Amino acid sequence: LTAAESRIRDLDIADEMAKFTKNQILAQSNISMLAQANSLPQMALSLLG
Amino acid sequence: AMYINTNVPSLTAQRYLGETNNAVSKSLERLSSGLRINSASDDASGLAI
Repeated sequence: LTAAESRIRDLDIADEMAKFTKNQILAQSNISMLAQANSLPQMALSLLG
Repeated sequence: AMYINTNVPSLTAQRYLGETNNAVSKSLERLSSGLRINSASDDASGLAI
């Protein structure tokens, strides 16, 4: 029974670590794209004027 | 021939600028999202699969 119950304790840590790494990598790309999205259009309009 | 209020090249430039801005917006959305299809209109057959 203690073998049976220790099957919903935690996953093999490798996949959790991989998910953590993937999300951490994606966050920085999101940040950079947000920065350039802020920068581009208003400055383009100001160049027009 | 020199006229007044015949700025056709301005209209042409405005049109081309409009299409360029639309393309920039779509590319930024795609790369920020990190997905190919998104929405429901990019591909009509991949969604069900």
